[PDB]
This record gives sequence, C-alpha cells and structure tokens, in this order.
Amino acid sequence: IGTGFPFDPHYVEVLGERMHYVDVGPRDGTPVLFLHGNPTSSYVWRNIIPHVAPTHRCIAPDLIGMGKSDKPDLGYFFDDHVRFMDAFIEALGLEEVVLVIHDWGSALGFHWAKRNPERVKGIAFMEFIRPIPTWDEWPEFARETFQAFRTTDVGRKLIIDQNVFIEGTLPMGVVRPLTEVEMDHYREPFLNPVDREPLWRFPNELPIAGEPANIVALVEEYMDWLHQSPVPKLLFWGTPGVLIPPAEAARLAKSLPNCKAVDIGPGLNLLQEDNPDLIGSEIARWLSTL
Ligand SMILES: [Cl-]
Repeated sequence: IGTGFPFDPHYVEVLGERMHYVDVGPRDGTPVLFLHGNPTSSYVWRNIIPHVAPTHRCIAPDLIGMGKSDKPDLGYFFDDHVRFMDAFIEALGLEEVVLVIHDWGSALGFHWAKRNPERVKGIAFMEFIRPIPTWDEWPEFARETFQAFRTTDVGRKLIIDQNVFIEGTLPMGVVRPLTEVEMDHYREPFLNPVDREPLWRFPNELPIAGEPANIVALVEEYMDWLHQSPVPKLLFWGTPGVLIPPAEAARLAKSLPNCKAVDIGPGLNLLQEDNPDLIGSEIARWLSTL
C-alpha cells in the first residue's frame, strides 16, 4: 500500500481563508468529490484516487483547519465545516458531482446532498455518521474513550495536550499496522497543540445519547433523505467495523434505495487504509454504470 502523496497542491480562497485540495484528471465530465473526516486529510484518499483519475476528475479537499488548509481561529463546530465546504464547492464552480465520503466527511456529504439533491448523481460511502440513540449503540470497546473525549478537562488533556486522536485513535482504527511514514503524514497538520481544536470538537459533535441535539436533528434529517432518495449508492463495509457493523451494513443495503454493498474484508474505521485497491477499483467500475 502506497505511502507517498504524489499530488500537486491546489489552493482556493474560501470566505477569505485558503483551502487546499487535490485536483487531478480531465475536465470533460462529472467530477468525483472525496470528503475525509476526523483526524485525517486528503491523504486518506491517496491510493483510491489513482483508480478513478484516468476516467474522472478527482477533487479531494482538506477540511478547514486540517491537512494543508488554513487554520483560522474557529470553534470548528460542524457549522464551520458546513459553511466552508459549501463555499469550497461554489468556489470551484461545481455543478453536478459524485460524492465519495467517510466519517465526518459523510456528514458533510449527506447534508450537502439533502440540500442539493439535483446535483448529486451518486454517493459512495463508508463508516459514516448516523444517530447513536444511547451509549449502548456506540461500540463497546470505545465507550470509555469517547466518553472521556466528550469532556472539557479530561478530553482536552487527551486530545489537545497529548494528541491521542492522532497518536492512538487513528492507528487503532486501521486493522493493518500503519507505518511511521504514514503516521508522519497524518501528524503534519497538528504538530502545534493549538491547532488541534478540530480534533477535539469533532468527537464532541458526534450525535450520541441525543446530544448535541442540533447535530442529532441534522443527522436524522439526512438519513431520512437518504432512505427516500433514488440516487445510486455504494456502501463499503468491513468486519468488525466501528461506526457501521456488518449487520448494520447488510440492513442498510436492503433498506436504502438503489444501494450496492461491498465487503472490503477486515476493517475498523479507516477502511481506505486496509483495502484501497478494492475500494478504488469498485468505485471506478460503479462510476461506469452511472
Ligand atoms: Cl470524531
């Protein structure tokens, strides 16, 4: 699995802040927009993009405050990410798109799709954000960790001071052993502790046990939209997973309209790091059927 990031930097001014993005492939079709989550960047798509780039334009932004994008003084609430991603999409003059989304990137993607349904021609997704009614519906072995994350004193000591989301949570979400070189790519944006705000706010925005109520409502709304939409859907899943267990993936494949599910093999949260070639090749094949 490739550790390099052989992509020229592209930058666009978005609400007065510079955002970085990968942009490769031809301008003669429908672009494919790749959205990463927490605590990753466009680096997470590095081995998937090469399967798609020969036939379709691949656009992979770094969320505001992450990757090579600027780091404004924000709270980095989901509202901030929604605002900046909305403006990113408009700054690139995108019309219709295909979405490839993961983790907090899936919340952005589904929320954008709900509000712009005529402009989404397909959604590939994996390990995505859905409402978590109670802490019993959160993964058993990550309950104590994320409960600790969702506090001001303990959570910030862990995530901001000790950088545990990068040093611990990230590699623990990959079944195979992430290499030092790969870890260093993921570490790059957060070498300064003050820049780790998004890493702590994100888990505090997760819709768990009815809080934060506004996120729970937003996520419920786009899940309702997804269940009602005829848009082509491609769901990647792994065993045992984290956000999406195998049993949930099978249920979603039946319940969501026009949905194909693909087993990547062993996987936790960062499925892209465990089977990029299958994810890439299947997206490429799926795109040709659209
Ligand atoms: Cl998170």
